[PDB]
Amino acid sequence: ATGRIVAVIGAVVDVQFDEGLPPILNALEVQGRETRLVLEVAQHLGESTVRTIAMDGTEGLVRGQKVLDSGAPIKIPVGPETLGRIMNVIGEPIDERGPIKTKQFAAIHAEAPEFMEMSVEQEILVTGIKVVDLLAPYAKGGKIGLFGGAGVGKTVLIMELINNVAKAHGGYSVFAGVGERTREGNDLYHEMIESGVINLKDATSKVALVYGQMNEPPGARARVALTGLTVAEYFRDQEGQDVLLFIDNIFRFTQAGSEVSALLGRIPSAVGYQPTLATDMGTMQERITTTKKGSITSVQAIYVPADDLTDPAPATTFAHLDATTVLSRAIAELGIYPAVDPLDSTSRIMDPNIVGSEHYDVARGVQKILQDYKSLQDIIAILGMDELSEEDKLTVSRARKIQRFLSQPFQVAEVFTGHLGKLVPLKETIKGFQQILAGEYDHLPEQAFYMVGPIEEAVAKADKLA
Amino acid sequence: VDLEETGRVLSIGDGIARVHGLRNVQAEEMVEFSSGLKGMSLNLEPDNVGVVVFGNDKLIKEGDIVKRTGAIVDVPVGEELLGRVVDALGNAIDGKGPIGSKTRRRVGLKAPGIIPRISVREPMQTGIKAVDSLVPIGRGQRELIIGDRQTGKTSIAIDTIINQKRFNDGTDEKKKLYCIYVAIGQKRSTVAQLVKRLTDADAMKYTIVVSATASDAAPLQYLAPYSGCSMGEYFRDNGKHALIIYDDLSKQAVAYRQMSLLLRRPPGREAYPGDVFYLHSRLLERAAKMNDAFGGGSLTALPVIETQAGDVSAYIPTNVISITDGQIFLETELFYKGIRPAINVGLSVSRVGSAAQTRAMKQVAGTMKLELAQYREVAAFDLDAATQQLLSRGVRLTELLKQGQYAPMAIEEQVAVIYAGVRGYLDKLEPSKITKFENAFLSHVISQHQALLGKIRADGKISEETDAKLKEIVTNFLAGFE
Amino acid sequence: TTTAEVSSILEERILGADTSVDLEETGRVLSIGDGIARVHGLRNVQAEEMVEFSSGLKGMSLNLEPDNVGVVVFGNDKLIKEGDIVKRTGAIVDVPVGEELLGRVVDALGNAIDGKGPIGSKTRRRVGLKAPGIIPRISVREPMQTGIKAVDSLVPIGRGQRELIIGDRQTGKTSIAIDTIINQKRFNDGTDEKKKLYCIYVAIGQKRSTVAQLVKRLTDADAMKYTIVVSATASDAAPLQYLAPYSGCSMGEYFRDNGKHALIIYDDLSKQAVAYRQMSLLLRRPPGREAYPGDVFYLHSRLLERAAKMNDAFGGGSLTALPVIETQAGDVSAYIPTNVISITDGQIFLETELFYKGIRPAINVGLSVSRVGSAAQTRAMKQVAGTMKLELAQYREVALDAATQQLLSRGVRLTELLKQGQYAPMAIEEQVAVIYAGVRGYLDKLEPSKITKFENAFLSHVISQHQALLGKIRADGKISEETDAKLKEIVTNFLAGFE
Amino acid sequence: FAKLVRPPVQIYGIEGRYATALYSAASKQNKLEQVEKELLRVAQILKEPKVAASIMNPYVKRSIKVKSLSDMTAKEKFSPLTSNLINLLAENGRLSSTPGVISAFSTMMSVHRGEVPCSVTTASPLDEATLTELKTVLKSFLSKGQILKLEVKVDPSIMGGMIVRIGEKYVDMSAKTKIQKLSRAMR
Ligand SMILES: Nc1ncnc2c1ncn2[C@@H]1O[C@H](COP(=O)(O)OP(=O)(O)OP(=O)(O)O)[C@@H](O)[C@H]1O
Ligand SMILES: Nc1ncnc2c1ncn2[C@@H]1O[C@H](COP(=O)(O)OP(=O)(O)OP(=O)(O)O)[C@@H](O)[C@H]1O
Ligand SMILES: Nc1ncnc2c1ncn2[C@@H]1O[C@H](COP(=O)(O)OP(=O)(O)O)[C@@H](O)[C@H]1O
Ligand SMILES: [Mg+2]
Ligand SMILES: [Mg+2]
Repeated sequence: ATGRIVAVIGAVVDVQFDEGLPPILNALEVQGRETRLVLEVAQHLGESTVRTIAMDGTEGLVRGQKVLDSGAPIKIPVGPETLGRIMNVIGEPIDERGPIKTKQFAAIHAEAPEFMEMSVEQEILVTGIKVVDLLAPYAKGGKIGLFGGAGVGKTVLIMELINNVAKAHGGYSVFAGVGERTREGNDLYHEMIESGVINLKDATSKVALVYGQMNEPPGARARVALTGLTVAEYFRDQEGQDVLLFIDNIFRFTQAGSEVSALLGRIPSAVGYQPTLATDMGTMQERITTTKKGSITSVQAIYVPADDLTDPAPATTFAHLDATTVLSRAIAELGIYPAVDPLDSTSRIMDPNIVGSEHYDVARGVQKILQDYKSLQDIIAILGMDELSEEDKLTVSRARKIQRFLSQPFQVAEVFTGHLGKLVPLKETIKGFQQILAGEYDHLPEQAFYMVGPIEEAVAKADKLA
Repeated sequence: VDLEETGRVLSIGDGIARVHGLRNVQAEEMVEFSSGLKGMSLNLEPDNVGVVVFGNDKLIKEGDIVKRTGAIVDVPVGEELLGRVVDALGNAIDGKGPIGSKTRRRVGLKAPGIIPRISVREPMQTGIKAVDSLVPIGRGQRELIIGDRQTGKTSIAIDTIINQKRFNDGTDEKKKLYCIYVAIGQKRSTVAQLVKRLTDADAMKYTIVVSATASDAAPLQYLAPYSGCSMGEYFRDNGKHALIIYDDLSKQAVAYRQMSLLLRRPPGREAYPGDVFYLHSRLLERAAKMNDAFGGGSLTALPVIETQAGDVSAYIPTNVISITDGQIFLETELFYKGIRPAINVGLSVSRVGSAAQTRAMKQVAGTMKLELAQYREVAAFDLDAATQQLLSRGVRLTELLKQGQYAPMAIEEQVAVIYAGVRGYLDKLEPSKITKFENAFLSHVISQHQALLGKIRADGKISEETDAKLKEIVTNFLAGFE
Repeated sequence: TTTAEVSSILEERILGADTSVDLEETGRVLSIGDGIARVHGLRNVQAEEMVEFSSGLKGMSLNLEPDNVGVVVFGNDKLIKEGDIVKRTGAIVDVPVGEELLGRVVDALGNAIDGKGPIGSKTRRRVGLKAPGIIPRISVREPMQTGIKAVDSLVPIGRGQRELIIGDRQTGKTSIAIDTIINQKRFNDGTDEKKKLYCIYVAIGQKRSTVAQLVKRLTDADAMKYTIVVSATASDAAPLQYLAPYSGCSMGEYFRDNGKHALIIYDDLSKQAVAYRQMSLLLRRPPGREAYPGDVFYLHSRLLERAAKMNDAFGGGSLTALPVIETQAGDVSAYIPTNVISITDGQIFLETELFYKGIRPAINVGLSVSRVGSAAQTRAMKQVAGTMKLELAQYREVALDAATQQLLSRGVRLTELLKQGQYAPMAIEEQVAVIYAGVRGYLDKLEPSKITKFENAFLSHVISQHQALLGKIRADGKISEETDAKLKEIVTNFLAGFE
Repeated sequence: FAKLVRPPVQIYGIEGRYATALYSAASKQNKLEQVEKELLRVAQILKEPKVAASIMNPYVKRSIKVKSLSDMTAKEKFSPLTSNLINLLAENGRLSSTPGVISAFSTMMSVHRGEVPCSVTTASPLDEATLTELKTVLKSFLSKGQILKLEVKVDPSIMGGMIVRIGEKYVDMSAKTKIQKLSRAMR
């Protein structure tokens, strides 16, 4: 069945079919274009007319142009041959290495795993970062979110997480670059080629790349995350493997939905967002889950517009995450990198039964002293430090030392600050923070804990400025 | 083709299917699509019917035959649903087989009137020292567990679920509380973890988990609270006591907003429909305490509201606060300061109050409440007898209120602990060791002095002999421990 | 009813006179207003195709409705009336491109506004081409010297990078761009052919007098001969301001795709965002934060992403972008500023507090960063700038002990060193020598108010007699041990002579 | 766009645009009467069980309806511009409003030939002599080379007086006269 284009408004194209209306979420190929413009059916407007969302630019589309129905949703090449290859929204290899010769194809749109297929196993994914490991530890096979504003450290943190886990990860990995800088994608591709995680010679590559960037039209940016998720789903289900799914940035999916919903003819929700803001987000997110077949340990970077965590897009996504890491611009202003907020990042495995009694006690003590310092900050700000009690002064000093000690250099950030990246183990940072809380290091200066790893580095830095 | 008992889809988009025909379809009547998907006719427009689809709309296309069912949307109800995890429409999703319910009940039934109700008398024990002491919850009352994300609302709900086990496996029929949990907007992983927790505590055998997750369509998430409300109403009208938890009504409001906006209904404040207040009011008003003329049953409600950055003055939180009888304010500042559960007893209130509370607990809780109020008056920043003693006593009581997760306490044990704290048996110990002392005292009393706890539980109040014996044992244990 | 359900069209249909008029290639305006003109006809028109009106104005077919076509007019809508005949041009909206535009002040559509004659362009390039993908790009390697000591030292800008110049009103945002334009003259005059940088300046919404004075400044500095000035001022219609960045972006893409290196200055991208917000609101599209459309981020992303560095497979060209964002009361955490920050590869904050105190340029070195800038920095400049950055950071950390007193003194000396005059960009080796003087502790003795005088004299001394050392530094690209010794000797001698 | 002849009434609405366009087109070529007759006979051929159905049915293609109507109007002797009007209505989907368009055009042509009825509503009709007397006085009111129609109504609520709407004037000498007794009641 072939239809004719009737309306071309932005990325939304309306097609009228003489017979055989394609169902919703069905790919339609536009005939007469040098490239491959494929439309995804979104609505049946009646009068044998469908409304579609284009996966590419709609320039040059003429009303009445012939478009052929594919008869199936957008399908992508999936399998072991996708490892070490770059794909776009519609599964076209954009790494100019030839076609992706996979034996099977998978539909972009699928149903989330059922309730019984869900898994409840919870472990700890030690990432080598003091703030993450101590306060908000990550769980293997659990959704992880990296909240933050503009230029606070989301990309650097996700690259550090990749460098720490994926290289040492036994299973495969999938990276889905949604609405991010294309030069960042090129840098990641070349870094993975150099590190050997992607090999251009033999089939030993471990990570598959999917890239729909900010240059893409809103239709493409709203489905590339689904492409990466589909690849991860295949690797999880049909092979029973442990897979890491890195998404950056996942907010652009919601932003693309908001861009297309204005043209789709929907009454806008709060802050001009689409009314179907939570439904589509839930449909996309609940597919990124650890079933009984396999585990998807997903790390997702979530952009926070105008540094407003109450914005609907970064607010509705909290319920979809096990471990939450909320970066803050105010902390980054103080030079504490990473900019993780210790009083806003939370984890689900932060429980004495799972993480251990000592770990939970240390984390809770650190959070308590930080909250006490933050409560005292107003009096310190107005009156001065000299007006506090001796115990209050001690708490302020210890909390400032803890804030300095949370900062940690990153290997990916070595080219930036010149400080060698440090990968502390869980026990070492636990011991260091326990010692700081106890008071063994109440004589060292505050700067002795800045941009250091283990507490031994702090004590070996304190005596340098003797 | 018939156009009175059936019709065709004019246009299907975003889960809304305009239908031509259905001239005899009723308002809010459940309709059935060709592909097997079910619907609900909300907009009866002059030339079309706006049907919300209970599921994915990819299987619905223009020209499909829509058929009536002849009955307003209703949910399978009964006691067979105990131990079963169902969806908004009542279908079993735990793979345990079909539900054997023999009766059905509408999801939009009217709330009981003035006459059928009676005063809230029986206490609703939650197992939380703070709730059972300073913010008591009666049976038939509706308390709002309000707070921000990751503050402990679901923890309070599940602890209340677990605490009922002691009554449910007991003998008397007047203390059994058949819990119901409604999951709105949560991901399936969280619901699976919750049901695993319930099974681990053996709380599933008397609870019903109605889940309308985020992947489920907006109509399902909008209908889920009413389904659980009907399931609770079944117990309420048959002389049995039930507990219903809506977690959380904010996501139900979001789902209803999506449904209304997709139905071309005009937006209101914060894009929400005009009748968001009605949406919850017609739901929470169905939580009542029937008198003896109607079986004497009850339905305690525990709605949960998520507030952004503690903005309790927002639209939906204010509506739900105005609807409910009491609020349990959970504050992140108290959460991080080590106070867990982070129940802000300063603002947390209970309209029923002392009306539904055991006598001994009330007797000791009056003193505890007065002392904590004075401490809060003198908390922030030098009479050792007046201020410093009061400050120390308040710190001891605050450390007493702290309780671990998934460990609800028996009411008599709570009474004993609060008595120990109130009568100056912990002022000598360090504040840090209070929790350790409480655990050890719990073990000792539950081991050796079970007779005293049985006497307290049976009497319902602490008498002179009981008070003297409790003083004796607490003094002996204080001497032994320190 | 519908737009084409008007009585006139119905009369044309029923009367049967719908045969004489060419509805396939021409169209008649149904309703002109709010900057969007509805056209009946143009059945063979394309999406984004440029259509020209009877009066002479050109328009872009944005919305292709079933019965009409929504055309945005690139000009004043007063000149367009109902019943005007609109005819296709058979081309997606494009702009004249090539080296023939070097030295020409053009508008958004490429029409010359300097009165120097018609543009002799031979090729036209679409204004909405997609940005290059992952494969065609390579990492930023070549430096892009701006001539500003603070920029070229602490916030280096690569060739192909996107560096945001963000600040408040009257903070020197335009001055940095102008100095960068002038600084490239030394490379363009020579025969390097790989260090040449053909600059482009796009004015979006700013005053016509300001643009004319900028053109005068460029001409007086003999910098117009290698730059293109695309002007869409305040008097120009909102569509012109919306389109102006893309026209200059295409002009730079021409150089990028032919193995040449170009620089594009999107002055006041915030004003382009305001113009696009106006266009969207007049189209009755749902506004979002700050009444902005939901696709402003896409509006800026599809523009800045085109600026990139191509690998040797695609000619090895480049296109450096330096957008300018105006912030209100220094609100970095605002919708448009945060959108642009999420796109660019860095930022140069120009605090109004520093500008008021006399620190010109007003770069906030604490908050100004350049992600891919370290790779695209010369070795000698890197050698001095690493130490300079470390010392400045330590100064900021402490701002009575002898050590902290010395640290504060060195920081003050470096801060006074970073002060630079206007319209006088410095050569890379000269900046290297100047920063070397301060870093190696040859200014701690001087009074802070005399540092600028010392630099003004030292530049003249070195550039006059010690030209050989500067030439050696420029050729080597690094400060060798022999170079280090010679520079140390000459700076000590001049310090002794300065007194 | 060529200027179109404005009808005298200038009715408004979705049917208004079509009726105005038809009046302008038929005023040209001087075919108002033929178009009016074809409209009054096309309504009858638009109410058959087969014709009334399949045009209110939304699940039949417009192309099918357009042809079903083109061949119908061709075999119905219609070969001027009314066939074009029917085709345009079918194409634009305003077929359900076609009776409204016919009524609007009929009212326009009626005002072009006749006049607005002089509605009289007092009580049960009086003698025919009074009827012809009031008809003659209404004609004298008009007296502009035109003939007006009459519409007599009955109203028990209205007392011994009568209310007459001669065009758009609507004089009133009726039960409202007893209402004007409030002036005595007031002061
Ligand atoms: N009483 C408690 N003692 C200790 N930790 C607790 C307690 N209550 C909750 N927590 C902690 O809070 C976290 C989970 O809180 P919970 O899910 O109850 O909160 P919530 O506000 O309902 O969250 P959400 O918005 O994610 O549903 C875990 O880290 C758990 O350890
Ligand atoms: N390096 C400098 N040294 C001294 N004065 C300077 C310097 N740079 C800019 N100025 C002064 O700043 C003023 C205007 O600066 P400029 O136009 O570059 O700033 P701007 O913030 O981009 O402006 P606007 O928002 O008005 O376009 C002039 O008075 C100019 O002399
Ligand atoms: N761990 C870190 N150490 C030092 N600097 C950092 C760190 N993380 C981020 N940054 C700073 O942030 C910038 C990159 O931020 P990015 O990760 O791109 O944030 P976003 O992805 O939100 O734009 C770099 O220029 C760097 O200076
Ligand atoms: Mg980023
Ligand atoms: Mg919860």
